[PDB]
Amino acid sequence: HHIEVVSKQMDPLLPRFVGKKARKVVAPTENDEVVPVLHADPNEW
Amino acid sequence: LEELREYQRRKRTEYEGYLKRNRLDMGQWIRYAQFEIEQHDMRRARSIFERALLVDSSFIPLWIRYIDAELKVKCINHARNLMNRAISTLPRVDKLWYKYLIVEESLNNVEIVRSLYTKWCSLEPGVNAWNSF
Amino acid sequence: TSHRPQLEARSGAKAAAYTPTGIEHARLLPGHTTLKYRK
Amino acid sequence: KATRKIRERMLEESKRIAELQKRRELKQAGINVAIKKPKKKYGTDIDYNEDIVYEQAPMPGIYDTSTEDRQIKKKFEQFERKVNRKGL
Amino acid sequence: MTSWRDKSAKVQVKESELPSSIPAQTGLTFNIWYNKWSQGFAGNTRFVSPFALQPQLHSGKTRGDNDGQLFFCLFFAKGMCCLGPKCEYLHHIPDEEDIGKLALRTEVLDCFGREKFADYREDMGGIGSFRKKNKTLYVGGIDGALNSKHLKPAQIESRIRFVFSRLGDIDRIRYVESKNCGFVKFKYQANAEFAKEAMSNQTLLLPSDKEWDDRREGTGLLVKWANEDPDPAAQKRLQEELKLESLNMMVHLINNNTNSA
Amino acid sequence: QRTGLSQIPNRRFTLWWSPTINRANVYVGFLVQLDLTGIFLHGKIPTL
Amino acid sequence: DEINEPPPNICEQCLGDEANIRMTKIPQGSECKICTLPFTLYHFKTSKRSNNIIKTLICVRCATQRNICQCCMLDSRWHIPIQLRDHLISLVNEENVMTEEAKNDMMKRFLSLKNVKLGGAQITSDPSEADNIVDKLKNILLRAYASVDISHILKKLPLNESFLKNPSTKSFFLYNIDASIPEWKITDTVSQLLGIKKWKDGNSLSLIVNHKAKCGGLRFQSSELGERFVSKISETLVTPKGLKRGVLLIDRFRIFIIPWSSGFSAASFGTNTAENIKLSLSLNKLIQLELG
Amino acid sequence: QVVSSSTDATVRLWDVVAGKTMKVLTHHKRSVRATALHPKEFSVASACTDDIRSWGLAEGSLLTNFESEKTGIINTLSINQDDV
Amino acid sequence: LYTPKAEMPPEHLRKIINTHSDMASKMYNTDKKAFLGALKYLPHAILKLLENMPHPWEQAKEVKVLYHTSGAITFVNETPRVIEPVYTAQWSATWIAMRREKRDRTHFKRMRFPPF
Amino acid sequence: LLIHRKGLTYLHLDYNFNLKPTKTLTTKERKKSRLGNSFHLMRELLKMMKLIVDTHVQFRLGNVDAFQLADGIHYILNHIGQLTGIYRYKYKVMHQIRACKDLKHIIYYKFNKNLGKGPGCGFWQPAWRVWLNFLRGTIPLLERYIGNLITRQFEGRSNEIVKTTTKQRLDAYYDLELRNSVMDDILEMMPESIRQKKARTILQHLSEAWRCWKANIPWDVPGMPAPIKKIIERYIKSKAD
Ligand SMILES: O=P(O)(O)O[C@H]1[C@H](OP(=O)(O)O)[C@@H](OP(=O)(O)O)[C@H](OP(=O)(O)O)[C@@H](OP(=O)(O)O)[C@H]1OP(=O)(O)O
Ligand SMILES: [Zn+2]
Ligand SMILES: [Zn+2]
Ligand SMILES: [Zn+2]
Repeated sequence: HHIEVVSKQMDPLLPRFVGKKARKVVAPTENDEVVPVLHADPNEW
Repeated sequence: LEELREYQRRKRTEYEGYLKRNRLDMGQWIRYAQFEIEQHDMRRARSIFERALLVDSSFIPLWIRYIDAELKVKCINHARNLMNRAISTLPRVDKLWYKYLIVEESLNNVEIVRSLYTKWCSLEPGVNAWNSF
Repeated sequence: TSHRPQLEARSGAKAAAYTPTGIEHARLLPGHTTLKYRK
Repeated sequence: KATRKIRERMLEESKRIAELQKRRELKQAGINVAIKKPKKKYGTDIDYNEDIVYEQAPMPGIYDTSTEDRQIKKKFEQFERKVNRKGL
Repeated sequence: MTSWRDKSAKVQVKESELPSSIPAQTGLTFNIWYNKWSQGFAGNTRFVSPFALQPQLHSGKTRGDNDGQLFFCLFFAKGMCCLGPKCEYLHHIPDEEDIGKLALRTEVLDCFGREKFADYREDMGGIGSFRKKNKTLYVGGIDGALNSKHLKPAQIESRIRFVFSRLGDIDRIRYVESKNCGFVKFKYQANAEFAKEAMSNQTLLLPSDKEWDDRREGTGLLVKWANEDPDPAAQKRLQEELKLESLNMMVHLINNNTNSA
Repeated sequence: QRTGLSQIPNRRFTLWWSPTINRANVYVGFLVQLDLTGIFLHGKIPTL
Repeated sequence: DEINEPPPNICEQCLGDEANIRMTKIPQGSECKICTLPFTLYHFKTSKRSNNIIKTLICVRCATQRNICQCCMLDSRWHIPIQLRDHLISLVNEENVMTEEAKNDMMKRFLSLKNVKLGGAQITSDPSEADNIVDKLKNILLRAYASVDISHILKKLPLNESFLKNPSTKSFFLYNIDASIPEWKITDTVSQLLGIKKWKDGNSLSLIVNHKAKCGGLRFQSSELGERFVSKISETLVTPKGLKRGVLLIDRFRIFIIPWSSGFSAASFGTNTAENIKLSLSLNKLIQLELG
Repeated sequence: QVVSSSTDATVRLWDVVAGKTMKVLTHHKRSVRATALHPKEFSVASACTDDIRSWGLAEGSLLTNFESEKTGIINTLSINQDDV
Repeated sequence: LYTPKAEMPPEHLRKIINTHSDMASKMYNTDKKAFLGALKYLPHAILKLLENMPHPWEQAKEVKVLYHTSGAITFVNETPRVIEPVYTAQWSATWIAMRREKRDRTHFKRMRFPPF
Repeated sequence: LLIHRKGLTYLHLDYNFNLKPTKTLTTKERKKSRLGNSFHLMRELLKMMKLIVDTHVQFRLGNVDAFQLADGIHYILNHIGQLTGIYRYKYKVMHQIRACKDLKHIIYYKFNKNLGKGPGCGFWQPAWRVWLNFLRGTIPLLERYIGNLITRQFEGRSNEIVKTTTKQRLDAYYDLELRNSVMDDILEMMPESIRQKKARTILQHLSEAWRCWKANIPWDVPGMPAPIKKIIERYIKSKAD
């Protein structure tokens, strides 16, 4: 078709970012793979 | 069944309430993993072993018991392509190379150890490893 | 036995905002806005 | 502190056993009443029975299996079927 | 048609007859943010509706018909709408013509235009789910609806059958005496959604039923969603209708590949 | 009960000089009335 | 900066026929119906003068993992529900594949951030992979209670009457209706065979089917429609030492007709459900008697 | 833009505009206490206990291992203009 | 472009404020959040009201205002601008009118506070 | 609407902007209904305004005459300490209350030359300016404070609050830094033994070596390795310094 993207102008008295609220989010492990690690005395210590 | 179902519900709150405050204590990760193995649930048990490799991935008694979880139930390719991660993580560790050899010895295919020792001698280990070859 | 601090990022990935909630602190108000360059 | 929490544990252990003997006896009269939810304290509380807790899938290995998985669900469906009758 | 297409929709309730937005009296002081009564104990604050839907009398053409509105007036379903022919929503029962226009939108919305939710609810209340197409309406509160007089369970079944019959294609009805529960399945999702709003908090008793003067004191008949059917005959019948509707779209999913080539 | 100091001497002193301590003084916009009495309190004074 | 960079997911059916459509972007609009996190929301109207505004309900991350439209919640390739798309793929493959949903409010919050995928979407996203299964669909299309007594009920049933083709009443009796066949399909064919379309708004006919007693009861209005119904019933069975019955012909299922002339009132078929199961077994013997 | 060393025995190199790690140097066996950049050569040195290694910053590439055996815990590192 | 603001009837602002006396309908839920957003700007509206107060020689003052269309807040949109020799003559004329009245009246009664 | 959204319907707000309890409160309700200064400073400010506005309403109703209107406006502005409780919430406004009292002393003596005593001086222009200038500084502060309170109502209070090193938590924070710094230096001298079990034992010797320095007793552990002994001694001397 086509898409024209327009930002709407907000009421300055309304709570801006009506989705915004303090929340805790536990985040998963990132997608990139694992790097290789590449590396008598017990009676003393 | 609810004699067992609320049993399984109650135990999972007790171990994960503890691991919440102690991400460390690798002994509790293994014990809580072994509980889910005995429930005949390998989907949940593999999750706990993957979640525990995130906390430490150099504690190789965690690695070995996750191979033992896979071979006792005789799921073989999950323990095979695991080793594409395990020794590509820690190439210097002796026991991770030895265990993936001797398990292949009991599965009797010596075409596979013909390519394992190929890399493991290109890697220049040292005297105790060259002599077993 | 404290045994471990809190890693900062577990706060930083929280989805309040990139910013805090929208609290305006008195010490984060503008001041000393012109940097000084040496010759 | 330590003695109180052991005594308060065995009190809490009694409240289940008194409850679970009610349902074993209510099964005898036929009326099946389920176990309730232990109501959520804060807003974002978890039920660890209902889902996998923090489901981390293992890896995308080159050694595609797609054969053992069948046996795993066959064993698990065999297990809870034995729980459904023999009661462990 | 005879009821709907020729007429214009009438006004069920005048605006001066509309009920007060303030609820009755639950506690000591009225909270003006949440619009509730505070400081005390609530007293089982449900109540029956003073009004109801009259399908043949109240249907007619609306301004939503001339504009091309998809959705139905929820206050028409309740029997409360005060606009009449001015209202921007449809005042008639959903039918196979309009439901064909509720095809792309009905997956996530209901027939009134309200979004559906992922989880159902702990008590299977108001709106539906966008995971499961549930065409069966639970009926409860039948003791409260009949105003605590006695009837035989065969006669209760018929009194449920009649008032639900007008609201759309009724698949099946099976009143249970062991659990006083009505399981009313329709042909369409959109007629179950319409009937759930329309008969919620109503009275079953008829004007000749000797308690028509006193029926407002009740609680009405609860209308929630119905759970999965535990008897194994319908579960195999569920498996049957799953398979045959699958093959119907096995035909069309190789026709749009045939169009693709 | 062994170490803490008794309240009863402060209350004794304060009650004695209470028409001067709780005097009407200057108007501050309102006055607080003690419940179930008609005693007005002309400051926030806990010992009184 | 991960919020605003990925693009939206709208199918061509939601978006319409219009050339160029203006949309509204709100960077912290509603929260996702699936993941319950704030996300950027989009408004559009298909035409410039529509009554209805279309709104993205789920975020782009939850839509990518299911390969679905953000509004339809239908498939991006096949435009079918997820409750169906797994079941069709479960037929082509001998494995069973589903889309699991997280109940816990934080675990569903955890679930949306992983970038793998789940369910049938791993098939339906790839063009080459999805074509092989639609190909295999064609090959499948090539493959093509005794103790309770019910006596007082059974006397009211007019077990022994004919299509005498007289006016009689509006009221008829139906049986051999099996656990199948919703009441609308009966009342459609009766309206289709009598010829009247839109039977329900006219309120010409009334049906009671009990579905546990396996028998059904029919009422008409304006009795001249009633004999016209009998005038359209072609199939008969002249029972050998009995009275004839007209037969309704739904697909593969047979429903036999007697004029009532005194039957009505719910209790007619059975008071409780077990009393209907006993009447099911009573008629199952009598239908076997009727055919052989 | 930013080089960092921590007690998890790794040295990380950072892409700051993408906010992510360009390279992870994993060769040190214990906690890496000290770093110093060369003033001329565009390289970083890092020290672990008994282990001092130098690195080129263009690639995650080991330049030299040092004769730092038996030297103990290293607290600080300093590079001079004259390659000291 | 830029056309300036439409000057609206003063009855339009009255009707909106008389409507928002009793907000029990659900139609008022977004406007209630606008009353809490207006609370940050209330000491600014107080300053505009109090600097534009009538002086004792004028009976009534008409002021330009700016109001939110939900009637949450009204700002007085003017500045009290004076000619300084005229203004000093205005107050000093008021000064002498006030000194004659205190001499001339036998008993001056003072207003009661608060007035209501 | 703010008082009701909190749930505080036992708190009554009258039309002269007094906040009145209606009831005896529980301990739980008393903790819940404490309002900040930003609420109460906003309320006292509405109360001064409602006061002045209603003085103009009485004249426009015809209850008072023009001379009484000027005397009442001039009375409010010199008695804001007596009429509102604005100083309870931001006490620096006593500068403004004392400057209006100073201006009233110099104005009353010009106005009442060869006149008597009693009301009737409505020259309110100097004290009006004092309150207009006070507003100038109160706008930015209340804009920030009311903005913070209102943001907490719709979005919540963040869970990422980092508390600073103040004088009441200084000894606790010194503890955690010395405890982490001692475990670092000892775990880097150990070859490859263990990290979890020995660690609690090591910090018990540190706390014990500090009780010995304070008691002036020598700290000798007979089978302790010499490099673990020199790290604990170095860090005990640093704490003692
Ligand atoms: O305390 P006093 O020596 O009797 O002085 C009073 C007092 O003024 P200050 O206390 O502010 O100096 C009165 O003020 P309040 O007692 O009401 O605070 C004031 O009366 P108003 O301010 O109410 O007008 C009155 O002045 P007057 O009697 O002219 O009204 C004035 O007496 P002096 O004019 O002798 O100072
Ligand atoms: Zn309407
Ligand atoms: Zn989402
Ligand atoms: Zn779509």
